[PDB]
Amino acid sequence: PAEILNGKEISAQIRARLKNQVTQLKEQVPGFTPRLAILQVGNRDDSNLYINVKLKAAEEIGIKATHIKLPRTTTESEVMKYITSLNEDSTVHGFLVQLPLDSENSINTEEVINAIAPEKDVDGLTSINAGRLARGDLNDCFIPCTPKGCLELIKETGVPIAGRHAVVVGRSKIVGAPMHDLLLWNNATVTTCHSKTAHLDEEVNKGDILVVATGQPEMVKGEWIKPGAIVIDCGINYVPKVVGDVAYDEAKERASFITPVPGGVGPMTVAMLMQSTVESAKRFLE
Amino acid sequence: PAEILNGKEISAQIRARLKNQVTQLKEQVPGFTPRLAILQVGNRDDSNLYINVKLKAAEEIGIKATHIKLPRTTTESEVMKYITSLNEDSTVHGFLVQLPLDSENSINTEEVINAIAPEKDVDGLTSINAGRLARGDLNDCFIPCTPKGCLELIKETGVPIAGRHAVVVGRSKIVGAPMHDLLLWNNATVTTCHSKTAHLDEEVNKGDILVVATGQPEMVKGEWIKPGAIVIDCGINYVPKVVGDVAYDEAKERASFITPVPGGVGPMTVAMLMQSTVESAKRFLE
Ligand SMILES: NC(=O)c1ccc[n+]([C@@H]2O[C@H](COP(=O)([O-])OP(=O)(O)OC[C@H]3O[C@@H](n4cnc5c(N)ncnc54)[C@H](OP(=O)(O)O)[C@@H]3O)[C@@H](O)[C@H]2O)c1
Ligand SMILES: NC(=O)c1ccc[n+]([C@@H]2O[C@H](COP(=O)([O-])OP(=O)(O)OC[C@H]3O[C@@H](n4cnc5c(N)ncnc54)[C@H](OP(=O)(O)O)[C@@H]3O)[C@@H](O)[C@H]2O)c1
Ligand SMILES: Nc1nc(N)c(NC(=O)Nc2ccc(C(=O)N[C@@H](CCc3nnn[nH]3)C(=O)O)cc2)c(=O)[nH]1
Ligand SMILES: Nc1nc(N)c(NC(=O)Nc2ccc(C(=O)N[C@@H](CCc3nnn[nH]3)C(=O)O)cc2)c(=O)[nH]1
Repeated sequence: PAEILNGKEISAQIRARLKNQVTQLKEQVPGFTPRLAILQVGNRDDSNLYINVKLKAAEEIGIKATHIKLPRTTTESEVMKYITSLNEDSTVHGFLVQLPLDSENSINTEEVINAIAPEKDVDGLTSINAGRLARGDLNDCFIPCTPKGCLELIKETGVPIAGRHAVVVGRSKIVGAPMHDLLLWNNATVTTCHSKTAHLDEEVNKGDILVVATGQPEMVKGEWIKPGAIVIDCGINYVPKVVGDVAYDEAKERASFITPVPGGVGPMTVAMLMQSTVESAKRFLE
Repeated sequence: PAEILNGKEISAQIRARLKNQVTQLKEQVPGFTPRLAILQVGNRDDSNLYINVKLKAAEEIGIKATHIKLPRTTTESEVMKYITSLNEDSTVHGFLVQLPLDSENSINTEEVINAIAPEKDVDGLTSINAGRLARGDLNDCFIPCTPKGCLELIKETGVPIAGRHAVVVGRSKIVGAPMHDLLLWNNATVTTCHSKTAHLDEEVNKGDILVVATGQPEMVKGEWIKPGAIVIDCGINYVPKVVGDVAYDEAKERASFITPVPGGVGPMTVAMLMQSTVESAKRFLE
């Protein structure tokens, strides 16, 4: 059986570090506090939960997080006006738009996200930030929070990444595609799979490192895992309880390290958002 | 043995269609013509060679191509002046900076590259354009010219890309990394290899599609190629004569299709730049 990677516990460590960092930065600079804005469109249930988990994490740490909930009937132009105000508000060190936008109207997500000024783009979702990470300019961009969390879980095994074959299953903007970029510039040999991949099972079996972000509940079977592999499960799936994208019970039999769901990637996602907001708060001072 | 993908003959088809496309624009909109500008730093022999190749092709087509050559001793502040002038020059539709800069002063390539207006970045080197491509927003960006030209070559086989396993060897900003993105959003399963990649012979042996962009003369041996593979060699290596990054003889015995070196990717890169130039000039009329 595989050692469980304890995200709920690993993240506690990070949030305690960040809180101390924020208190130092308030003693060192009086009246100053990191400020975060989360913009939501519509009223999705799951967006409400993740937004509010982020609100909690910002409160435990010392970050000032504001939440703006727009109606499902809002227009693209209305959303831009908010982005516009946030860009120029020199007190806001970072904001994000929780995705997907739940509007009855037709709104260009890419247009909205790309209007975020890259210095405040703590979610790493602008083309600008994505283009730097996609070309290995890793020390001047914000890296998407879920991939940041995943790398950290990988490093906690002690297993060096360089030279290992990583499989990433999923190519989403927020997770799968930046996760491939992060592993590549960490000198893994990376294979990216998706819904047109044939013989997925055999591709998954080459993975020394395996990151699954498909949103298909327990679709990746344990037999597919390479014996001794590091498995990272980004799935959060609500079924008849919460399951990940990997059939956890059989995968823990062949993995050497595995992430449970819940309590794995998800808390680490939240923590890395907090880290990026402290970083952009610092970068403002300097 | 393998059909040869003839870069000479294929690039000549596209240039002529570009040419007649230009001629009809000039009849439709009297006086107008597409203008390209190439900026060079230093006096590298090879960059002189390739820039002149682009000048000749633009001449055949009806693209007015200016070449500006700055000395090795120029400062980053000097290059910045010229880039800003090209950005602001309304009769220039696209311009590129031939890489790598050749300078005694240590000049920040990424600072220089990213000042180019993205609407004129016909080489697809701005971070804005790298991130649109890396995330699948393929309708608003200039794809880099060499990957464009491998993609055109692979399409000449008539064998669909979706579903096949593609192995990209190399992760450079100009070829390797953007080739992965192109193949990925044409729905291949893509493995990207580099120098910390172990057992390259075996990662290669997975390629239904194999693109090699190492600059390591004939380092991919023919014996590693999967039988029936489509082989694309981006190499140009001067040795005891020009050779590619693949062992051509043995590889030809196993591939279904293969690019000769020279006469393969090289003329396709030039033709793609001209196609990108004509497209940015079209977008300017409107
Ligand atoms: N976004 C959120 O709010 C959120 C929150 C918590 C957890 N997550 C988790 O994060 C992960 C991904 O984020 P997302 O929801 O933004 O992604 P998404 O848009 O739902 O895309 C899922 C990815 O998985 C691929 N996929 C679907 N079925 C597949 C199959 N049978 N075989 C292989 N690949 C398949 C899709 O491939 P194609 O590209 O070919 O369609 C796609 O690239 C999921 O595990 C999800 O549960 C997301
Ligand atoms: N750039 C030009 O003007 C030009 C002109 C003519 C032809 N070309 C050809 O086009 C390609 C372009 O290369 P570039 O100059 O753009 O980039 P580059 O800086 O030469 O990088 C070459 C890439 O190949 C990888 N590589 C090197 N040795 C390797 C090995 N033994 N095993 C696996 N991977 C290895 C390197 O991996 P790391 O990232 O780990 O180093 C790197 O990513 C080359 O094939 C070159 O001959 C380029
Ligand atoms: N812009 C933008 N848009 C997005 N959609 C995202 N993604 C995102 O926010 N993901 C996300 C995933 C997990 C969790 C979390 O807290 N997981 C806990 C408890 C789960 C649980 N479920 N039921 N009870 N508990 C656990 O997995 O352990 C929080 C947020 C983004 O990052 N940026
Ligand atoms: N910004 C920027 N910077 C860059 N460095 C590049 N790269 C680039 O331009 N590469 C390049 C390589 C080959 C050729 C070509 O024409 N090849 C012919 C003849 C070659 C030959 N002639 N004599 N010996 N070999 C052939 O190989 O058949 C054309 C362009 C870029 O695209 N953009």
